[PDB]
Amino acid sequence: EFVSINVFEVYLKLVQETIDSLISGMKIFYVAACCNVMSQEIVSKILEKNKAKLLELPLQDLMKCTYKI
Amino acid sequence: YQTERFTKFSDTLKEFKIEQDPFNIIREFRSAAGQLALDLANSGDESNVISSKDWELEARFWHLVELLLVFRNADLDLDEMELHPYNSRGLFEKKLMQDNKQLYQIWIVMVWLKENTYVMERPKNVPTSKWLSITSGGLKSCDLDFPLRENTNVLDVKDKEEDHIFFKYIYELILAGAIDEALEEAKLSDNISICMILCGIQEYLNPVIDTQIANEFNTQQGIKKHSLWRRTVYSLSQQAGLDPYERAIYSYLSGAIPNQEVLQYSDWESDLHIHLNQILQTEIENYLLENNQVGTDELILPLPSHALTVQEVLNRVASRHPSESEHPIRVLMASVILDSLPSVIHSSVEMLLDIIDKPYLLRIVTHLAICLDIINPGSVEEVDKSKLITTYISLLKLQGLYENIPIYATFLNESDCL
Amino acid sequence: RSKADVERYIASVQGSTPSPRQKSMKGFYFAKLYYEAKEYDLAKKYICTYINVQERDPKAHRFLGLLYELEENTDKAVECYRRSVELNPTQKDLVLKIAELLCKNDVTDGRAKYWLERAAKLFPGSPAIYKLKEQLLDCGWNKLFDLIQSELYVRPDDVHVNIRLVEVYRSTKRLKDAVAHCHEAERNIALRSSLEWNSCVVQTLKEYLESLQCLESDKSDWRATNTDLLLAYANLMLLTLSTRDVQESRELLQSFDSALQSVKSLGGNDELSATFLEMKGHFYMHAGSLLLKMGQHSSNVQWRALSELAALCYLIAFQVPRPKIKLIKGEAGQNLLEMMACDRLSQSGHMLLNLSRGKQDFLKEIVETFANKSGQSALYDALFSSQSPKDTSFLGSDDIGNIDVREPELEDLTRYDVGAIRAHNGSLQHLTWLGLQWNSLPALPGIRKWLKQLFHHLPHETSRLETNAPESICILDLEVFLLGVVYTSHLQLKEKCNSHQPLCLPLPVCKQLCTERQKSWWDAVCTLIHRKAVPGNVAKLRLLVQHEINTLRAQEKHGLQPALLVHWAECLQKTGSGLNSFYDQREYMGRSVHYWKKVLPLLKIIKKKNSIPEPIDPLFKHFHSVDIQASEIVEYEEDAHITFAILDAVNGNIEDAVTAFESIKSVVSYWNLALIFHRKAEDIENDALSPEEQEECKNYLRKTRDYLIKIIDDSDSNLSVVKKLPVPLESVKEMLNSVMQE
Amino acid sequence: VHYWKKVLPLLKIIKKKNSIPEPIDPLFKHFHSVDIQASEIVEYEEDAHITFAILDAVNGNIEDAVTAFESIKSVVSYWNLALIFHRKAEDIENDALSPEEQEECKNYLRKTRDYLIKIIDDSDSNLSVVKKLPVPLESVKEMLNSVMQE
Repeated sequence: EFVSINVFEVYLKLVQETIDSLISGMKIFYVAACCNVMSQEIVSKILEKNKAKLLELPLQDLMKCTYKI
Repeated sequence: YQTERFTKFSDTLKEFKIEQDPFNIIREFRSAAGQLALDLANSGDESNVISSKDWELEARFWHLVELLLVFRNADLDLDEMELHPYNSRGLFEKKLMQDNKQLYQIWIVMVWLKENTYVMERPKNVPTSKWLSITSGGLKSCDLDFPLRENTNVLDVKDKEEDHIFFKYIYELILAGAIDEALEEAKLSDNISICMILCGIQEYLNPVIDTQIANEFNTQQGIKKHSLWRRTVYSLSQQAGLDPYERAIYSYLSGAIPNQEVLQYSDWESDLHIHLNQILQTEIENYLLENNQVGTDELILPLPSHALTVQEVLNRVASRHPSESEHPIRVLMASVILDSLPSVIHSSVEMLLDIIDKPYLLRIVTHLAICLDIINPGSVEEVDKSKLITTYISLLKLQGLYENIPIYATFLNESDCL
Repeated sequence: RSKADVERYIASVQGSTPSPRQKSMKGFYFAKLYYEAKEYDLAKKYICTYINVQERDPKAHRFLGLLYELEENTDKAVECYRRSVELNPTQKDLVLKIAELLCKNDVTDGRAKYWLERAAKLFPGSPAIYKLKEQLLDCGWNKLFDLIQSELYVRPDDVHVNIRLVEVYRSTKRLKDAVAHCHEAERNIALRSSLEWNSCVVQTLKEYLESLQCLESDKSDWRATNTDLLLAYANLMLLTLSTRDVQESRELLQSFDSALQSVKSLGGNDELSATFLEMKGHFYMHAGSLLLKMGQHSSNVQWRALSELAALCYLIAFQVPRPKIKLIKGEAGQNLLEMMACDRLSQSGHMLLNLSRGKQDFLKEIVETFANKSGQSALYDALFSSQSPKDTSFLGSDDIGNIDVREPELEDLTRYDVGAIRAHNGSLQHLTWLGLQWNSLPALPGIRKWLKQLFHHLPHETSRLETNAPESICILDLEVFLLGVVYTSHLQLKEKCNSHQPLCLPLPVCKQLCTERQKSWWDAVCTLIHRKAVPGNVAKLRLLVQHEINTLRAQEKHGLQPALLVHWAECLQKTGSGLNSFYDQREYMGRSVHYWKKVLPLLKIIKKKNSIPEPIDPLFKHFHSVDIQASEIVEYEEDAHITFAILDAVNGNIEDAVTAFESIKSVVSYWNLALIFHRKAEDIENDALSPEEQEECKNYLRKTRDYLIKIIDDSDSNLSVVKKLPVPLESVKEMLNSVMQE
Repeated sequence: VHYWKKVLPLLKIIKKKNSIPEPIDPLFKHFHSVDIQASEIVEYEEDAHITFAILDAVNGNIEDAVTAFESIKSVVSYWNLALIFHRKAEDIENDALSPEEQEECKNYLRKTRDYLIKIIDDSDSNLSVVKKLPVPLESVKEMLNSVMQE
């Protein structure tokens, strides 16, 4: 065919990272589906992790964040 | 005579290749087109008014090109600004415009946009004094906000009609960058309070604190609680029972998009200008928030925080003005703005393989390509230069101006074949 | 520094900024010194913490990627570069790196392909781009061949790629195809100039000679391939002498001499025999150049003896006759062979002269003393180690018979140079050398003819002179350019030896004589004109040229010393004043007046002993060695006023031109006064017209006669005036003969 | 000239399309109806330069006044050029004095005649010029009658 945020997210999923994150957050702000997407991103980040850069990336969901900290 | 044209452009190239800075070429191209714009315009067949506008447009294009390539290319990198938190917002704004070239470019473009904006002639027979409603009796207060406090029925018809003349004129002046003239008009036409409103445009500086501008200023100036000012103005802009041009003004000042009644008459340039203004305003205020130079008290109201990209503004304004958008030199205008310029050169090159139908185009692209490779050796693909000059030369032949073909030859060994 | 210096600074800023955020924001500047103290497990954690607070810095992210590169952790290093690249797109070199690393580690994923595509569009057809294309393929023989061929289609001048084609041919042991392409490629002017290519050419040929396939196939084309080896040797020798060191150059000579000895036995009357002839000359010429290289570093006694020896070598070369061009199969081949001949005579020629100017008839002694066969053994001795067999060495067996011992004539030398401009692909090195070699001679080189031989149909002056766009480049611009390059080069070398002959250096031995800036420009405008640029690099090349145009035309902020402008002005006046046609006269005189008009304001300030505003990063280095003095100002003002008058005359303002010419009693003003008085007479001299007018017409022809006689009278008396003549003396006399017979 | 000298700094800022610092409770109300535009700036600079020259002439700097007047081909500059050329002639016209000087004196009266004629020629042709006359048309003709009878 070639919204942009979603495309960035999809590209990340198939796979700069910070920009994609900001895009996804903005999309979430723009409700249930957005929360689901946010949770998916969190799970993906957790999988990638498995120091300062990591902290920068980080900056029920609340409980998870607390457990992480 | 006018079928001289090519000479002028050719002439400029002669002078350049011969004093062996290249930005002068383009400057001359501009002036050349402008001169021609005048010719076809003055006394002419009404078949000429069209190609006259295509020359004025030509000229604006060369100007935009000069401005942007001068800034981009004559970039020799100066000294970084070191601010402190005690520094005024004014300095932070300046820093922003220094450090972020992407955004300064937006400024450059807006400046160009203003440069070429039409403004009506100064209203004649303007009255001695404001709302002179007073004479009918019934203004219990002589302040701009009185008929807002209670029904607009207070103001005489003629007074409203004049306020309309004023606010429209001020608005045109603002879109043209004529801020000084707007303040002069406000002062002199007994619109002191509106004048005062126009003074809020400046961010705060204090030469004493903001040392690094103790040259430009001898006295503090500008207004400290600007985020407030800005919401105050924007809210004022949304309050109806004001003249549509007044609301339009406040819209522009708040970094917003003016009401429909006014915006409906804005063209590609005007509209694009409006939206770059929006990008700009939003970006500054965000820059200030990221540096804690905004105070929470001032966030009275929600203004949008998400800046568009110049790409997207262009796409939207385009879809809002398709006819104008599609005009072939204004496509180049956009191409220059986005830097996708050799991109479009190679493109219109392949359109020679409904570019032949319009005469200016094949010329312009060629001379632009020449300028580009002069200023930035490598810029346009060797082949594309060959193809372009080839075709334009064959038109120099069709015009019977073989005389000045060698000048254009000075860019290939392919020239051998002439 | 040490471990203590860096770990003690921990307590330095720890005591200045103790909060965690500022403690971590100093991590990059902490890590800055551990990378220097060879601590990579430590530096890694320091930068990684600064990245924990400053996660958007492209510099820090790249620095960690460069540190993970030293750790050889590809997956970690790549990711770091990615972050710096996505933050800042202007980091082109990182897009290459990512593409470079993705193809080296694993190609299975298309991500490596993607990043290679971007790397290509950021560096159009760079040498690394193909390297990565071959790497990605590596992870079958027919497959590689198709890449090279498809790559050679659009990049036939790439040295590395063509080399790979020979290597692929050689890997399949189809050497006949290897030499076949090697032969068809020796016609390429660019490849012929490539040191590494010629080295490959020498090997692939020798391999074929010894190859079983060469004998079985036939003995008919054996001679054809053999010719290319000698040609390759000559080119390879020219290049090795310049770049490589003393040892390597000498070694190449032995291979050359072995080939010559192995070839002479066959003889005959075909291309191979003709090639042997010309290559024979090259051998001595290069051998002479090789000799002079050793002596330069050595003592004085060896220098004279070696230069004596070299003088003989160059002499031998110059004597060798022009090769039989008609005798070659094709037009390309024969033109090439002649081109090299001109190069031989030109290079050896100037050397022969510069060595003979040292003393009176120095050449005669060289022949009378070393033409003896004793010299042949003294030459073999100095060049080679005597241990090698002196029988199969061509040097020891050549019949040195009747050395002409005649110094070269300038007129012959000029046509040798002009014909050899394309010898070394017109490298500004080549021309700046020639221009300098003529800097010591009384006759000047036909630069305008050199440029016509290089950039054909490039107009003398471009109509669109108003702009500096490089589509308006003109042979004048180039002519004006080379003049400065040589005027600049001479002064730079003059300064060098003063701190420590400059003419005596041969072309290969000497180093770059121009500034890399100047060389970059010439290479750019050359690639642009000849249409061997790159679509991607077109815009860059184009701008690189554009940058300097405003200086070659003395426009805004020209980096031109007043002396160089004056030199340009007069050098163009006298260049133009000797031309026959009006078009060329007008142009060269116009430019000359232009530069004059730019200098006179400077001279006036200099006339009152003030200071000139020095330049900012000038294109042509300033020098106080040639700074204009008041002693010479009035002369330039006068010489300029002539140039003004000349242009006035060419335009039609005869009244003002004569009024000016007559004001100054100069030899040149006579030739102008005479030339314009003759024209007013000749046209009106024979048509039916008023008798009174006819008498006035004859009266002008009488003035012409008188001025030409004043020229010859003053010319024969004094030599300094002979050099001031705007045209040759014999040309002045030639007109006079016709003037009086009229 | 005084008021002119105060405006020109403002006009120069206005000439580059900048903003004028508006006043504080002005005595004469400002109006954007008559705010100066760039279209009229060069005219005022010219019309002012005339006013400068006129005062220079009245003070005695005739050389600079004429040099300025002649620079601009305006109807008013003619009446000034003429009026000052006539005075240099009339005083020197009849006293005993060097004959060569007398010829130079007459030469000025010849210039006076020419400039007055240029006024009337351009005046009768166009009405806009009639309004630019610094004095009445009949007054210009009145002088000319006396100028030529001299």
